[PDB]
Amino acid sequence: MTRLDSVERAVADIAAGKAVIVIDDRENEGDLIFAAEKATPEMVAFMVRYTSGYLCVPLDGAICDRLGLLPYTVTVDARNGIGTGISASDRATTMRLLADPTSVADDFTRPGHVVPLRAKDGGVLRRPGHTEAAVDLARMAGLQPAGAICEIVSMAHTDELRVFADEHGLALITIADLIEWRRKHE
Repeated sequence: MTRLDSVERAVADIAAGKAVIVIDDRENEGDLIFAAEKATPEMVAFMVRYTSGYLCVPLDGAICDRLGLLPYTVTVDARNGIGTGISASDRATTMRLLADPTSVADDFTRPGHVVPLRAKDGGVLRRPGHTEAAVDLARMAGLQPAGAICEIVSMAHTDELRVFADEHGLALITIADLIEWRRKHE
């Protein structure tokens, strides 16, 4: 039985501009998660090092509506003030722009190097996904409702995640504990 951090500690990490690891038990894997507005070259570089592939930016529905994605096919880069879009610093800039409450589709170009995702209203109480968890944590940290997530390159699995989390000072939580915390403190 591997130690899980409290939701309160994960929220505090998010608020301080740090990352956390979130496990679900849908699929049963770990995503690295930070708040999109907190993206830096250093944190994106860190995420790039351990991503299985894509870096995604979960966004609240209102943000998606504003940007024009209603209801991976869609990738974006910031239109201005970047290189080709793939550097850690370019991706960080793209991430921050997606969290900026005045960004519009015009501020971005497609295709690009960051994947926006639409979180279900209600967050993990509605759909217990990593996408919703990332938005929930940012919102709980008092930040714009916009996260940055990747699946970490792949019990023994939850064990290795605990060591990895500790080596980098990250909180490790489950979506179940997040659902439970939200039910109680909301």
